[PDB]
Amino acid sequence: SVQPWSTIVQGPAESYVEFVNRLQISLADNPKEPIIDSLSYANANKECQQILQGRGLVAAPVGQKLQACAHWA
Repeated sequence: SVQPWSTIVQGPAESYVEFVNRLQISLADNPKEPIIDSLSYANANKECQQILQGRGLVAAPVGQKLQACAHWA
């Protein structure tokens, strides 16, 4: 019905790094870059999506997204 990584959603209290890590595990187990770069925005929680929208990093590589959300607690 759904691809396995599609259900990897950042928890309300889960850090952005840990969410990205979970997503990287799901993908490694089941081209990774275009999928991590899209889902690391779409599957992120309201709070972290709001950071990426405001800084204009929606389309940025995951590394830059990680750097931007590193201080979200």
